[PDB]
Amino acid sequence: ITGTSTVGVGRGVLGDQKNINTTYSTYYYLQDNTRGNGIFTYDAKYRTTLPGSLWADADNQFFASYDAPAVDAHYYAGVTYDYYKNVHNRLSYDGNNAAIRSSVHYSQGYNNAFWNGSQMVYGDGDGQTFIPLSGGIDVVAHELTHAVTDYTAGLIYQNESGAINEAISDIFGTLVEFYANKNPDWEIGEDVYTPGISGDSLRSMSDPAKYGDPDHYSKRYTGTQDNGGVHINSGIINKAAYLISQGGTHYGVSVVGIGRDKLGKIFYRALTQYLTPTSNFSQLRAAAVQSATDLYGSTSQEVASVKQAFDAVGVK
Ligand SMILES: O[C@@H]1[C@@H](O)[C@H](O)OC[C@H]1O
Ligand SMILES: O[C@@H]1[C@@H](O)[C@H](O)OC[C@H]1O
Ligand SMILES: O[C@@H]1[C@@H](O)[C@H](O)OC[C@H]1O
Ligand SMILES: O[C@@H]1[C@@H](O)[C@H](O)OC[C@H]1O
Ligand SMILES: O[C@@H]1[C@@H](O)[C@H](O)OC[C@H]1O
Ligand SMILES: O[C@@H]1[C@@H](O)[C@H](O)OC[C@H]1O
Ligand SMILES: O[C@@H]1[C@@H](O)[C@H](O)OC[C@H]1O
Ligand SMILES: O[C@@H]1[C@@H](O)[C@H](O)OC[C@H]1O
Ligand SMILES: [Ca+2]
Ligand SMILES: [Ca+2]
Ligand SMILES: [Ca+2]
Ligand SMILES: [Zn+2]
Ligand SMILES: [Zn+2]
Ligand SMILES: [Zn+2]
Ligand SMILES: [Zn+2]
Repeated sequence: ITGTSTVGVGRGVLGDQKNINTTYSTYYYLQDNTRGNGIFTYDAKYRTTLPGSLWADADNQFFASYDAPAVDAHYYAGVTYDYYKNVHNRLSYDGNNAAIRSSVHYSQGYNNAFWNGSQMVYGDGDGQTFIPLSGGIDVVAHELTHAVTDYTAGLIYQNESGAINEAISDIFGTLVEFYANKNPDWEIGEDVYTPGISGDSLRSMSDPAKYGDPDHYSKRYTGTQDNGGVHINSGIINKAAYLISQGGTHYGVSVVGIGRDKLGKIFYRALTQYLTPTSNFSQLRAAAVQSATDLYGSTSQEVASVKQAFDAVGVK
């Protein structure tokens, strides 16, 4: 809509206050004109028609329970935009400042959130398995990173390529969570998963085995469920990424940690320059090594640590 750029205030799913960029024309709309071609957040009104109505509010105050998923979808889309622009010089998910559109209150009791090829879609959860999923910045950034992948390498969504696709989204979801630096960790979805249970998450990058996911290539899932285990086998790559950043000794292999920023630069360059739709784990290792070589030199600690981490998870 056409209007004046304003700044509202509200509370997110977890009860935290934040400012949101809005547009004023009779109503205040969740339309952020400060980022690219805009960030737009919509009310799906418990239906499955998309996108729904551009979110309209009478007073630019967003403290109602019903407002909270929209506040967070809108704000965390902005954080994700800021991460990719400030850290990687990437303008929105397509690198050409595409508008970021999000719909909340999608369906009823819907325990999922997804990038659908042109927008984000957030269920409210059933209140037991999940609370509204836009409350998780790593979920928001994980899903927006699928769009980044779609517009670059084009990794399919099955078998090893699909597990890489998933891991890339977990890696940058986590790096966005650290970039926002409110309550970061190496877990996925902890803020919105199982409100009755503290200390759990959907999966752990630091210790995938905590939830039964593999932390070594020899433990990879080879069945047909989950498109060949894309959310399971991602643990092998997630563990490698965790090791590259934080270091550690894993199955007897010592990894010197190089920190989060270099992890992100290495994997971002691998994704955008070297991966292809059918890249497998071994080809991801090669891409990460070449990326670290480009950025830091063949004799660098960064290259050596990439090799150590992939050795530690059994990917040659
Ligand atoms: O409403 C306006 C928006 O549509 C435009 O894109 O940039 C400025 C805004 O105030
Ligand atoms: O506690 C939260 C509240 O602060 C917000 O206003 O609406 C959603 C709730 O989860
Ligand atoms: O924590 C990371 C920070 O150290 C780096 O500068 O950019 C990415 C962030 O996630
Ligand atoms: O998961 C924890 C991780 O976040 C931290 O980096 O090191 C200790 C781990 O237990
Ligand atoms: O020890 C873990 C176990 O607690 C869990 O039930 O399944 C995976 C294992 O890694
Ligand atoms: O063969 C692998 C071994 O090299 C490593 O130490 O731990 C897992 C095994 O599968
Ligand atoms: O069965 C597949 C296996 O061969 C591969 O290594 O990892 C993904 C699985 O789907
Ligand atoms: O196969 C790819 C190779 O061509 C390149 O050099 O680095 C990435 C690899 O995965
Ligand atoms: Ca209001
Ligand atoms: Ca997390
Ligand atoms: Ca929980
Ligand atoms: Zn998803
Ligand atoms: Zn995913
Ligand atoms: Zn967290
Ligand atoms: Zn998924």
